[PDB]
Amino acid sequence: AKTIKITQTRSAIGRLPKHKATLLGLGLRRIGHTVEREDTPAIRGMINAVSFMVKVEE
Amino acid sequence: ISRHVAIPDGELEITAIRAQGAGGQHVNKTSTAIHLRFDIRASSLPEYYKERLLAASHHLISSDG
Amino acid sequence: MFTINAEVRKEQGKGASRRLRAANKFPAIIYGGKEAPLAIELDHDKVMNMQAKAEFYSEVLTIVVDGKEIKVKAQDVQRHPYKPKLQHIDFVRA
Amino acid sequence: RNGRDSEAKRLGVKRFGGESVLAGSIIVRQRGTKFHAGANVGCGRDHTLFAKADGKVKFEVKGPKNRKFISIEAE
Amino acid sequence: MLQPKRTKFRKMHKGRNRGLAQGTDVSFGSFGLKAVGRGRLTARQIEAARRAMTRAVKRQGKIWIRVFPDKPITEKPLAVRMGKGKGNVEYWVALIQPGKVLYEMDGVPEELAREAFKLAAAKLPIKTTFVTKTVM
RNA sequence: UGCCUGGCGGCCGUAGCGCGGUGGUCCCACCUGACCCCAUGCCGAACUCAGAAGUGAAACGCCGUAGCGCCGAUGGUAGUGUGGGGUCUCCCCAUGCGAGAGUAGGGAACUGCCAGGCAA
RNA sequence: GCUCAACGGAUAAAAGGUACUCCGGGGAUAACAGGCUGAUACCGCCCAAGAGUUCAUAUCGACGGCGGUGUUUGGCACCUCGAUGUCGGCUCAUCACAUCCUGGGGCUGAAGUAGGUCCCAAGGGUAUGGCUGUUCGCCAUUUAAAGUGGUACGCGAGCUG
RNA sequence: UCCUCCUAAAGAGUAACGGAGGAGCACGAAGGUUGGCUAAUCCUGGUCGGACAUCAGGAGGUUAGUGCAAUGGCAUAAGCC
RNA sequence: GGUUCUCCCCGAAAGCUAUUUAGGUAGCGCCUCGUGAAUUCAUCUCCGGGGGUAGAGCACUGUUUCGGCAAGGGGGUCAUCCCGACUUACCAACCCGAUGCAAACUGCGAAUACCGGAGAAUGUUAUCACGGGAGACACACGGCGGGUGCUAACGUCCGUCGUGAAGAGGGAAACAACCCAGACCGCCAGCUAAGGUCCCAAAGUCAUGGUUAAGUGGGAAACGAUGUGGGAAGGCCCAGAC
Repeated sequence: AKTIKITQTRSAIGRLPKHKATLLGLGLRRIGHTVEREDTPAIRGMINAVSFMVKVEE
Repeated sequence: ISRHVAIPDGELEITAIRAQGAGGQHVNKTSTAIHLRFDIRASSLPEYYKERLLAASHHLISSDG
Repeated sequence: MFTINAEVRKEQGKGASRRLRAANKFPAIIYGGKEAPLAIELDHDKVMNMQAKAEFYSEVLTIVVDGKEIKVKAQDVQRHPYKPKLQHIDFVRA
Repeated sequence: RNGRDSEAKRLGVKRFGGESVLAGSIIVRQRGTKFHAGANVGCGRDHTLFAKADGKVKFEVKGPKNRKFISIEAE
Repeated sequence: MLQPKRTKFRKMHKGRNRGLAQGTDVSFGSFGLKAVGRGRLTARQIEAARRAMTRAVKRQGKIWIRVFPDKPITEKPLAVRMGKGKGNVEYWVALIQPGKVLYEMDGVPEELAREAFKLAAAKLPIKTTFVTKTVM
């Protein structure tokens, strides 16, 4: 449950609804978004799918 | 007795020229598919018959064969 | 009678297997009995010529991993389809 | 020169294993009888295995010939 | 050509051609002609090489054609419109994957066996390679 | 209880088959007769009754046997979700998932309830 | 009580012709042409038994294969159906080279003369008539040769019909 | 128009003038229930009987059969009497 | 075919079914508005599930090659009319071992996808029911899995996702559909994406180590060749090799 910052690098336009909804599940809205969450396989699993377009900041 | 039509592929020159007659504008633009043959006497091979096919007069075959 | 030096692996899967196959190395596996199957990585170039000798498939080896020498026997081989090269060799720990 | 067909008759499992069904709930809609009726599961004229009691579903494989059975535990 | 006697069907799908080959090993002979590429060997092609291969060795030795076409692929009669069902079966092709050994030979010394396959390679469309058997 | 047999379940080819040996107070099968209950689209074989001298070949159980079937790693390979790339009729790279086949090896069961037997 | 099988059945009903045709629309959908492809056609090449007195490669080359060009016939309908006049001849041509002649060379199963084949080369030249509407083609006779194709298979706001 | 398999990319579903075959019924019994039975094809011997007649034994094993097209399924038989 | 003033907000489809229907229409799916409702709904972790496709395999439905074996029909010395002695150089299955193929084969079997439950976080409730009003039902292309086609097409027909359709801006010279990326407005402000940094044209004639002689880069195959670099191995080798 450690505080962890999540960065949005790329834009989600040519992605699947499964990957687009994952961003909605993490609150990532626009390019250059830094939101602080917590760690657990449920949360990190979301980052695990679209780690190509998001940057992690532990 | 044993009859199978040969007619050698790669030995017969087929010439596609336009047609003749009536039938509209269709008959004079894309009627080039009509066929005209070209079977030279040099592709004989029986040695005796082809010259007997040339000497005796008939149409479809000119004075040269 | 084969001086086949080898190193114990640390990454044993699909992705890491080919990264060393591009670096002139191929994995093997020494197994036999109650002991644990030791993941072995060896240099490809050498054994590519060692199996030219016919008695290589019927005699004991002098394979050494980390100083200690293990006596084994060649079990079977999975070669590459069209390129005449080795991929993975099954070793029965004798 | 044949070109004929048939509109598919919707087979399969409508209520999967692990869900609590009601009495008379169709569990598996099967053309053949691959699945065989277990506890509180009935077999119709089209061998469609449906529910009898109320509860969750268990896809228990039993029998010497290992045919697949479905039963319903009171849950 | 080599036509399979009494097939179950007449015409089928063209399928897809990808994947490696099974017969990587060399059995029943001493040397073989493994296929590197991945292409379509028609019946007339396979027939052509095998006839021309025994011509080189001069009747000594035996041949093992470890394949068979058995896949009918059609063709439409020229100048016909795309439709009205499948055309008639024209030839027989076998899908050759990378690593498939085509012809084999034993009872013949290496060098003469070497040129026979080399002259059998020029009849084929796909890129091949030479292969030697090995014990285990 | 060490073992026995018979019945009924769980697990349901590691559990099952072929071969060789072997068991009978008890149990089971075979076996005796079948004018009576019943039975054969002919027939006491199957079916059933009344007995059971005799036997342990058969059947079944048990032990050995892998002579067969079966079970099946570790590793590698095929394939592949997702994000990129190339020479893009097919493949490569990062990463997650990960066979089938085959090898070593295991392996000719285990367990519960009940009823009397056995030396209690 | 309906093969109301055009089977959610319009209602038994009902065959056709239109080049005498007319009207409303469409390149959603055809003919010519252009575009994409290159199955076919044409051209080049790989391999090679055999023919060639001897000899595979002087000259051809089966059995099979790999490519190119976009000229034949086609596949697809992407453009035009509130218009793109379509064959051939006349006239005027222009370009490409896979070259018919002239020129420069290799080889030859090139003795000489005369030829076969291949490479380089597009500057110039590259028939008159009979027959048919014909392109094509056949023929008579010349010529150093009477090349092959692109150019809406050039050219009808230039002509003939 | 309806039915089965495949295409259909492991839920369902999914088109083509795509690939293969059938239906426009049958039956008072082939339906229901009870009890019994459960093979096909080969090897061997035996009256005519030999390629397959019937019976007997054995191997084998559900490749049988199921009023029919195909698929799935079936002996705890939905198979046979 | 045409349909005239303005601003703001949300925002499609070109699919299924039926149609004397296929350029039309109706219902549903999708859209909008109003209203009422359940932590209702989506992503992820875990758990509980059946599927049989890719692949693979070859007992089964068929199919294929080779080897060992093998009765029967026949050829023959013959019965020299059947029977019958023998061989089988012959067609040579049935069976055993070994080798492959399959949309319409399965003694096996994923990844994803899909259904149900539980838990956290996020999302102006994105889920569903009811009522008004619609439009639309001719889609295109690219990636992937496929049929047809010639494993041709800017071809045609389906599943699925993105995009265009109804999205400009930057790049691919130009270029809807390719890549990056979602325009409320103003600024002579800065930092990055794909792509690039000699000049045309904004940015390094950047740093280090190698490579090519062809202007390769800047269209392409089978095939041929002492082009040439790198790596490994083998033959002979100052009892002197080429």
